[PDB]
Amino acid sequence: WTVPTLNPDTPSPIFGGSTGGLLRKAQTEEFYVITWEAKKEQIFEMPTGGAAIMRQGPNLLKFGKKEQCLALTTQLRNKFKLTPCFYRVFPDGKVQYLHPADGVYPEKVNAGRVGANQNMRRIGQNVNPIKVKFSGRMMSPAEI
Amino acid sequence: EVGPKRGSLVKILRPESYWFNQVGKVVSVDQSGVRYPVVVRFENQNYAGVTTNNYALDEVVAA
Amino acid sequence: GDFLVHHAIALGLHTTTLILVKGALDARGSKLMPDKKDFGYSFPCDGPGRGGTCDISAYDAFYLAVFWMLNTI
Amino acid sequence: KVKIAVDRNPVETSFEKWAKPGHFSRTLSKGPNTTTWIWNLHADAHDFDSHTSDLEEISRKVFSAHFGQLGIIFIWLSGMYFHGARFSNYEAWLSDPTHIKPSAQVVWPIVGQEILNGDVGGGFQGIQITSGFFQLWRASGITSELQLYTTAIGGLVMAAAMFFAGWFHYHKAAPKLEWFQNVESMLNHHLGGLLGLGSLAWAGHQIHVSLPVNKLLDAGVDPKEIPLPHDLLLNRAIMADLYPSFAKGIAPFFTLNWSEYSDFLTFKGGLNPVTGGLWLSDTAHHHVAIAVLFLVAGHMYRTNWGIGHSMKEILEAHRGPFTGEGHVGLYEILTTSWHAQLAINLALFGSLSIIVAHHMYAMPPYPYLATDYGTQLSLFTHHTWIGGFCIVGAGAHAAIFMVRDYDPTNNYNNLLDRVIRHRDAIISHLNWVCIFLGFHSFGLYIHNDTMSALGRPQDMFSDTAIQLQPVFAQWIQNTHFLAPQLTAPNALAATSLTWGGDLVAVGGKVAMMPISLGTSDFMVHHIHAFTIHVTVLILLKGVLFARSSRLIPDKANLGFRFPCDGPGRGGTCQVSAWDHVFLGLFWMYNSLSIVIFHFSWKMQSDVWGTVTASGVSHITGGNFAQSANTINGWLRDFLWAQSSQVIQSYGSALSAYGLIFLGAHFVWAFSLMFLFSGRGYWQELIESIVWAHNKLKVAPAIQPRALSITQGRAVGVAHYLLGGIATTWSFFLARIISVG
Amino acid sequence: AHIVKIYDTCIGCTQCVRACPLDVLEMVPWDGCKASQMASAPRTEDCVGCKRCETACPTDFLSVRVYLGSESTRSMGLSY
Amino acid sequence: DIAGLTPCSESKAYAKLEKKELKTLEKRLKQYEADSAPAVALKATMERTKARFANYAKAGLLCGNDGLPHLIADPGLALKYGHAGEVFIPTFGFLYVAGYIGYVGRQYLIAVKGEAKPTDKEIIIDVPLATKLAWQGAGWPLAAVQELQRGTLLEKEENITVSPR
Amino acid sequence: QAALYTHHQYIAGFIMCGAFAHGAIFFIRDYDPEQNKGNVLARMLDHKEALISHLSWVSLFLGFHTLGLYVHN
Amino acid sequence: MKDFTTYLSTAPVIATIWFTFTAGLLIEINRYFPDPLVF
Ligand code: CLA
Ligand code: CLA
Ligand code: CLA
Ligand code: CLA
Ligand code: CLA
Ligand code: CLA
Ligand code: CLA
Ligand SMILES: CC1=C(/C=C/C(C)=C/C=C/C(C)=C/C=C\C=C(C)\C=C\C=C(C)\C=C\C2=C(C)C[C@@H](O)CC2(C)C)C(C)(C)CCC1
Ligand code: SF4
Ligand code: SF4
Ligand code: SF4
Repeated sequence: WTVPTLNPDTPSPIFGGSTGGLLRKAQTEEFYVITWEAKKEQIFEMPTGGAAIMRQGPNLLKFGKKEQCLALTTQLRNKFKLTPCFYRVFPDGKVQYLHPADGVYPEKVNAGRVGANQNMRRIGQNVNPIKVKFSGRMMSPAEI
Repeated sequence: EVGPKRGSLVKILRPESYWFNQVGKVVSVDQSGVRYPVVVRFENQNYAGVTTNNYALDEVVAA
Repeated sequence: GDFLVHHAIALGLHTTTLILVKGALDARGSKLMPDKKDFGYSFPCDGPGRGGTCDISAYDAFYLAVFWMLNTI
Repeated sequence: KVKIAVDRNPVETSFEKWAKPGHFSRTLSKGPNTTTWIWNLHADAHDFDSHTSDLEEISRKVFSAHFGQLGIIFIWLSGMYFHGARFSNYEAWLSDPTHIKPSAQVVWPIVGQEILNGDVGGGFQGIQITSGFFQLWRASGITSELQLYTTAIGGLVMAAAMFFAGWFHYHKAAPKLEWFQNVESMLNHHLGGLLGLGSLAWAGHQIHVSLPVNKLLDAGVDPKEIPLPHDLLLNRAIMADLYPSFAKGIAPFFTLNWSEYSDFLTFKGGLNPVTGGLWLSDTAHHHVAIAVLFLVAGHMYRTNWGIGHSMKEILEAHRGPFTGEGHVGLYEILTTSWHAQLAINLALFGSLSIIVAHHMYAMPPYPYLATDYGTQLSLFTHHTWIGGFCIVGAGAHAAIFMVRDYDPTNNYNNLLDRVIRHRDAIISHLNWVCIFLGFHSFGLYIHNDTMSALGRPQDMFSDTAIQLQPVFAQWIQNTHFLAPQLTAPNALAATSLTWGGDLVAVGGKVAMMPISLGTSDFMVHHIHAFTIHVTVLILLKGVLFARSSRLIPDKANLGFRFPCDGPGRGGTCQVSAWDHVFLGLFWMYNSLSIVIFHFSWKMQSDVWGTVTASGVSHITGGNFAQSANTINGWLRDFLWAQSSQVIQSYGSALSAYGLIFLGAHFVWAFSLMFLFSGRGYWQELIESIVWAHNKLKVAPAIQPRALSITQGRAVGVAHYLLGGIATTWSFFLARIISVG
Repeated sequence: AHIVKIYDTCIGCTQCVRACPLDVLEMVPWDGCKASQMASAPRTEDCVGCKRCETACPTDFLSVRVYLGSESTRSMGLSY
Repeated sequence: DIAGLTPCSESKAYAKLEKKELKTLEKRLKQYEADSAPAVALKATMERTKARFANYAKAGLLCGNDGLPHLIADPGLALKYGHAGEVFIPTFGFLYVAGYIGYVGRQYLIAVKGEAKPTDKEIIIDVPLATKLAWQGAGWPLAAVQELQRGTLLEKEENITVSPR
Repeated sequence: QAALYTHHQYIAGFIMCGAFAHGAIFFIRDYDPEQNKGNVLARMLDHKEALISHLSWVSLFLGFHTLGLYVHN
Repeated sequence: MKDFTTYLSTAPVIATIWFTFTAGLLIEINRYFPDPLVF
């Protein structure tokens, strides 16, 4: 498996448009682009509101935030058993692949993945806030 | 076979546990070296609706 | 008449104290949130999980006590 | 093929389930482990959709639940007729309706409560009623407690039949889904049978009983010597004496000589001078026309013959260049979704209940109803409140459909889809309209309050200072008033005296007179526009964003009734469509509270009042025009001044209204505890209380739990509306009964 | 960004990972529980603070804990 | 007597209030014929009013300047001056009934706790057992002392759950 | 006379609310259990349920009876 | 019949019956001993 390259000229599902689409953020900060393959033309629900028809084979959509892309990712996988992938795109042309990060959906344990933000203790073993006081800034005993 | 006997009643000692100072039934104790091998079942559900939890050998006492 | 109003004042003083005291004693933790101390004095909530946890912070107790204090005064 | 289709002995009639609480739910049937189960059991008892995914089973539950409601309503009516026959002063009131106060509730002498049995008149002591039953029974031609007792027995026989029908159509012969999905047949029977036949039958009773009996009553004939209804039904000579055309029989009807029946079928308009109510001859010709119109309407939809229309064809035919597919998919949505039908039916039924309040007050249909101000105010306010509640319910079930029954595969490029695709345009535009109305409606009141406080009355908006006259409503009033001579030639008089003309006085009191509209009326009509627009904004937004929003893209998965999505994204508290209904209730209450206050002050100030020699003295002396243009004016001259009756009711028969007035202020304040607090605090407090119960070995097996977030909101709004509406109720009834 | 932490009490149910609507969590190989897997939080920068993960966590007490922290365009879940 | 109050029996305001009350009822009794049911009812209320003013005075209640009976709650003043049926005796009457309800309910919860489904016995009441405990609750006070003395009334702290502290 | 009494009684009420607010903050930010082991302060936390449950009982009694007597009257 | 008696033993039913009994008892007492202010 290799990091996929986003083809920006992919056909987009049939949809007349809505008022819940991208805003100025897509042109100044960043936007998200979901891509998936459809084995048949099926009408689906746009997370931004409205019905849309997925096209045979390749499909590409752009959303304002990552949650909207993952929301559509959930519907396609749970209802149509499809396997979509999405990326974060910056206004300078840079593209960043996001999900599935390693090609294996996160819920399925995969090798190579290194644990992060893990504490070798139970929450009841956290120190009292008095111990983490006067540190560089407001922090929680959990962060230590 | 380390751990309390299956079917025995033990009292939880974990302070942040909903069943602290409460008695549950030993469902099973994992002989493999897991951090918390004692599976305990309780009649009263917690705030999440759960009625079972895993505890370490020290977190449980026959009662 | 003075007897009845004085017991009403006692009602307000004990209730406002109950709200304030309960907030200070449960400020470091409760059965619903055992690690409340790790979240600080003022936090929105701990989410809808565990049955719901709106107004669980000690700051939320003070906010509720002010209504009872204004009612007492 | 439209046909009767049913399943035999579908459900066994046993008490086995009666002894198993929560049997209807897969989650609740497991029994209670915490107190939340008890609430969940009652909250999910009538949610059949959530009980089962079978539409036929849901439809059978709905049909039988309706028979149960109909049986409940029949018992209620039988009680009202029974209390009119055994615990009332109706027979005395029939002889002296201008002085005797209607009463049909007598209290037992205990703990000193007998004081509530006021001296209503007619040698009777009881609680004064404002339901208007006495005037309805007089209009129907009832002259004896025997007739009221017989109708009461009939209603109980009907209630027993309704409960039987409910049991039979669910346990013995349950209609199949195909039966319920016969919308074309259902509309034909409800328009032709229920409505047209019902109106025709009522015309029969009015022409053969209501008209002669009431004509004799108005002529001064004692109720005892009036012929019994059957005597009039079996003798034509008596009816011929009262109405000459009856001597010709039904020949004129079949010979198209309808003009002969002009003596009982009339178009007088206006009000009967003796009673102050609409002419029964006008109500008779009306119900006859309604009956004919609805009999025709009930022959429009196709059933088992080729003639008739197909609702699906009509809908699919109505499509234009700006609306994509158009009304495609609606027939399928309105034949497979009860929540969709309930949404439309609740919306229209509430709007109708509100229209009834305005029409019944301006055109008082019952004899001696207009001069009974307690009944008039009660009727208008009651039907206004029922309408508002139903309108909010319409919003909730529209969101329930959008969340549970909406399928995009059946709604592509249709009106519904295109509405959801421009929801942000709709809500944002409505948002601005609400802000504009708010400033240009309530801002005018603030300007006046400040100008008056600053001693600058000439700079205020008033009929003497700057004027904001409702010219359009003034022109319509003039048009309707002059209608009889040009646009409505046959009519003797205008439909209502509100439009203009001479006033009608009965018993020395004003029944109805012209209602003038000035700056204060213009200002309060715009407050209504603002309050309604804002309430729509909340309800509409809740329905359009029920499935998803820019903040939450999977709201539909979370469901219709959910507390929030957590404190993330800044805080997602109250994002569910259910929460929009919760907020809509408060604005609906604010709007209708202002509407009923407007009605009471305007009527007490400019319409109601004793008619004396050369002059009519109104209850509030016409102070609405110069006192309703400021908030201070409303608080002082309305709330503070008219609260004197309720605050001074102790030691009298209206003492109950004083107690309810305080009790209602209490329930309202008690709601704020639930509305301003959160379950997190209560759960912890319960934990310390549970500790005391554990210490003394008195802790319950069913674990005590704080109310759910949604339950907390539902309890708060309920007590808020109960307290607030009851407070106005006590204030209104005490005030009107005293100065009626 | 909000602080998300996993505790040794984790049983490797993967429920939190399935409940997360922004892909902040994943399952990594582990030897502390029978499931031989433990939840990890390598993308907390995309966390909004919904606390769905905590609602899905069945351990007593929670094995996954969210501490609301610095607010960003992603943390506030803003599409603008 | 106490607090500068005066016996209702010797208060002039108490007497004026009784006349004021009977005069309202009489002003109304006029508009009705003598045997009319309304007249009979107003007469029975007037008789009940006369009996109340007389019964209250006979009970030795004290009246303030308002001419209304005031209740003495100090056990010492009530017993020494004949005012114990006002707050003292009522206190022991209520305490007996309230403890009765509590002890029976506690006995019920304890009995159903040893069953298969205690929660079921709380939504569906074991009527026979409930009636038995209801009758055996008359001797609750002695049972409560006997439980307090055996150390069976309270629970050991070690068996009661609490928060982390 | 009226203004001074009401003014000082409302300022007093807000200050009392503030006092408990800071007591709750103290417990969360400064309280160190190890340095207060066995002391009167730690004892308070050890019987917080008793303290709160008793304040709950008193408030309930005053509320039910003070309201009940006004309503009866 | 056993199931019917179990339904009559349900919390709400028993509450209605018990409260109706208690209310009735108090009402009858005040009906035969009116205006009881002191013992
Ligand atoms: C002795 C006659 C009888 C018997 C033995 C049964 C027995 C049964 N019925 Mg049933 N039913 C009957 C008459 C009867 N029914 C009648 C006359 C109707 C027409 C209304 C119905 C309509 C009906 C429906 C639609 C359904 C059942 C269902 C059931 C089954 C489970 C529900 C249940 O009964 O729990 C007991 C329920 C109750 C005791 C609730 C009582 C409801 C009353 C009418 C409400 C009264 C409210 C009151 C007027 C106002 C309260 C205000 C407040 C302030 C006090 C069960 C085996 C359900 C089923 O099939 O299982 C899923 C089902 O959905 N019945
Ligand atoms: C002349 C034909 C006729 C009439 C008069 C009615 C009348 C009524 N129907 Mg209806 N219906 C009809 C035909 C008719 N239906 C047909 C052909 C179908 C199949 C397509 C349906 C399917 C249907 C459904 C699904 C429902 C109704 C409902 C109702 C009631 C609504 C409540 C109301 O507003 O009225 C006010 C109430 C009254 C005025 C009380 C008087 C009612 C008496 C009994 C009139 C008799 C009506 C009945 C149809 C006559 C046959 C009875 C016979 C079988 C013994 C109402 C009484 C609702 C309901 O649940 O009712 C229980 C409802 O949900 N109907
Ligand atoms: C539901 C509406 C309704 C009803 C029920 C009636 C009923 C009646 N109207 Mg009437 N009317 C109505 C509306 C109605 N009207 C309206 C809207 C108008 C305005 C146009 C009028 C204007 C009007 C006038 C001017 C007159 C009547 C008259 C009458 C009466 C005589 C009818 C007649 O002459 O023969 C009608 C024929 C029949 C009714 C057929 C009878 C069939 C029988 C009942 C069937 C029995 C079958 C059974 C098997 C027998 C066995 C019995 C058993 C014991 C074995 C009658 C009681 C007349 C009257 O008042 O008489 C004094 C009259 O003068 N009406
Ligand atoms: C024909 C009218 C109608 C019908 C048939 C329904 C039917 C239904 N509604 Mg609905 N609703 C209506 C009108 C109607 N509604 C109106 C007018 C409103 C606006 C207020 C609502 C607002 C509404 C909401 C917000 C919800 C429903 C829900 C439901 C569904 C479940 C009901 C339930 O929760 O059971 C249980 C019913 C009860 C427990 C009754 C509660 C007791 C009431 C509310 C107290 C009212 C005060 C009372 C009179 C006080 C008496 C005096 C007191 C001293 C005792 C159900 C299919 C629920 C749903 O769809 O599930 C997702 C839901 O959430 N409705
Ligand atoms: C619960 C609060 C409370 C309060 C504020 C009072 C207040 C009072 N009580 Mg008292 N009392 C109480 C509870 C209370 N009591 C209870 C629960 C009992 C049941 C045993 C009694 C039994 C009682 C008796 C027998 C007497 C009083 C008396 C008095 C008055 C003078 C008593 C004294 O000197 O100091 C205040 C008293 C207390 C704080 C506690 C109890 C009272 C003590 C034990 C009685 C000692 C009285 C002493 C002889 C002083 C009076 C001298 C002389 C006039 C008799 C005083 C206003 C005396 C009185 O005025 O009678 C005419 C009296 O003799 N009380
Ligand atoms: C000597 C007195 C004193 C001192 C030194 C402090 C000091 C402190 N308090 Mg504090 N407090 C006090 C009294 C005091 N308090 C009293 C009397 C109360 C009861 C009302 C409180 C209740 C309280 C709470 C609930 C909290 C604090 C907090 C804090 C800490 C930071 C909060 C802060 O100051 O940010 C800035 C404060 C503000 C910007 C004020 C907010 C604006 C309010 C609503 C006033 C607005 C009124 C407005 C102008 C009215 C307009 C009317 C006009 C139009 C006519 C800080 C160390 C916070 C904390 O613990 O830190 C986490 C906190 O949660 N205090
Ligand atoms: C008028 C409004 C109101 C009322 C009456 C109350 C009353 C109460 N509050 Mg409260 N509060 C309010 C507003 C109100 N609050 C507001 C606006 C807030 C800010 C959100 C708070 C915040 C608050 C907090 C934080 C706390 C309270 C607490 C309490 C309770 C204190 C103990 C007590 O006095 O017991 C007396 C009991 C009563 C006064 C209730 C009377 C009994 C009823 C009326 C009799 C039954 C009537 C009839 C038989 C049945 C009616 C129902 C019918 C359908 C069958 C008390 C019942 C404390 C508490 O929970 O107690 C432990 C507490 O922690 N309140
Ligand atoms: C047995 C019983 C129960 C009771 C259980 C328990 C443990 C109750 C606890 C009681 C405790 C700890 C009481 C502690 C202190 C009580 C004190 C100091 C007593 C105060 C009473 C005073 C000062 C008397 C005041 C007056 C008297 C003489 C009577 C009246 O004249 C009025 C007044 C105020 C003047 C269960 C389970 C609730 C179930 C049910 C039956
Ligand atoms: S509704 Fe309550 S739990 Fe949910 S986000 Fe708001 S405060 Fe938190
Ligand atoms: S709080 Fe929400 S976004 Fe953050 S890790 Fe948990 S589920 Fe994911
Ligand atoms: S839900 Fe809890 S126990 Fe399950 S994998 Fe996530 S952190 Fe571990």
